[PDB]
Order: sequence, then structure tokens, then C-alpha cells
Amino acid sequence: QAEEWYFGKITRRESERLLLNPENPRGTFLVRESETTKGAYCLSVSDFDNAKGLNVKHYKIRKLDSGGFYITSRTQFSSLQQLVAYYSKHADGLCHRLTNVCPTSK
Repeated sequence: QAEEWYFGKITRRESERLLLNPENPRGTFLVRESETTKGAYCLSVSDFDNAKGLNVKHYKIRKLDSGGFYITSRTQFSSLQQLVAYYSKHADGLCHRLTNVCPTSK
């Protein structure tokens, strides 16, 4: 099951098709499991600039072997939920805090 943020091992192209919906607001995020980089996730957020348009910013979720998950060497969480939940309020490294999760239709 794609639990809100955790869509699973969806490839970049599949994710882009979902994120690049003009009806998506800035802050649309989701975490994919990278098969092209095993042991790593990707919190991909859809940004919006009135000069670039809707642009998907692929942040990388690195794994600590004695810690958990972290997108940047600042905030580190022992679970994916713990990560997104915090980054929803404090972007910390992202340009925009996690606002809404990418909507699917299947």
C-alpha cells in the first residue's frame, strides 16, 4: 500500500508524471524507494517558481547504518514518518516545507 508519503519503489519517470500535474500546489511531496540506488530513498517535492514553472526537486534520503534516514547532515530520524512529519513544519534543508502529499488516481 502507498501509505500517504510512502509510495514505494516508483521510478523517477512514474513519479514525475504524478508530480508534474499543474493542479498540484507547491509542497506536493512523496518518498520513493530508489532501485537505481539501493538502500536509499528519495523525498521528491514539487516546487513552483513563476519563472521555472512547476519544478520537481529530488532530495535524497540517505540511510545511516546505526541511525535511520536523513536528507541532510542536519536532521536525522530513525523512521521515514518521523522524517516527513518534521520536514512538514521545518523544511530545514528543503526550500519549502512538506505541505501536501502527491495525489494518485489508481
